[PDB]
This record gives sequence, structure tokens and C-alpha cells, in this order.
Amino acid sequence: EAAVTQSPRNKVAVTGEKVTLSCQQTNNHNNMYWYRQDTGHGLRLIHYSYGAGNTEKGDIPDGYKASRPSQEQFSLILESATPSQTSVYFCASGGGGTLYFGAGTRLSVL
Repeated sequence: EAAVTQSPRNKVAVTGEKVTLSCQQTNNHNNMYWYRQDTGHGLRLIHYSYGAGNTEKGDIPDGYKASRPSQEQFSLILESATPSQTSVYFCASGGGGTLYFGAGTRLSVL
């Protein structure tokens, strides 16, 4: 029912493991975003995208890569997970200043 489908909803990883989080929207939104949720529930910007093929660094990019292979998909990649990446993550999409959020991903790194 939601315009932005984020997957998986949960992920358990061991230190050193590669993790990919998916964000899919079929509203034809040009912009997409990946945020990490802090202990005060602030959303800190990791990476974003202005359209298919484009990725841009946010405020906390270190330790993550982003990929925009099509209009509909924006992926977040942790090449080698660390305990410090234990967090909740949220993706978003929209045109202009509009933010349509995904439902979130809970990540635990052991």
C-alpha cells in the first residue's frame, strides 16, 4: 500500500559481513535518500540521489556506499559491517522537497 518499499525490515550481520539494504518506489520520484537514526531519534543523512545513475555523499558517509541503478531503486551497501553500524535505517523518495519515507530497517551487527 505504501509508495516506498524498503527491504529487508530486519537484518542481523556478523562483523566483517557485507550487507545490502533496498529502497523501491514506483511513483517515478526523481530524488531518493538514506538516513541512519541516532539515539535521540534524529535522522542523519548518509547518501542521496537526484535520479537514475546519480549518488551523492551526506553528512555521515564513512563505512557506506550507495547505488541508484534505475529510477525505481536506491540501494545502501555496507561492504564490511562493524558493531558501530548497529542502528535503525530509513530511506525516502520524492520530487522537490517532498519526503515519502520507507518503513525502516533494524540492523544489528554482532
